[PDB]
Amino acid sequence: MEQGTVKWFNAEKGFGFIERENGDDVFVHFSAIQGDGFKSLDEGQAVTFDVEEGQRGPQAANVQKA
Repeated sequence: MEQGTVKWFNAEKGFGFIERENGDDVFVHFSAIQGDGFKSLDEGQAVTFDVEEGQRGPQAANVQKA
């Protein structure tokens, strides 16, 4: 059950940070978020994501709306 809260969204970058339970900001990508309607993450909103491996950080892929 991979739940996370949107910390802050780098709209001008096309990326964002979603907290893991230990505060570990997971790095989400524009092509990882389901940009249905709008391509942004509501800061403070809780969602789910399919976290993948990443050499330079946890890859927040396949973002599912809670």
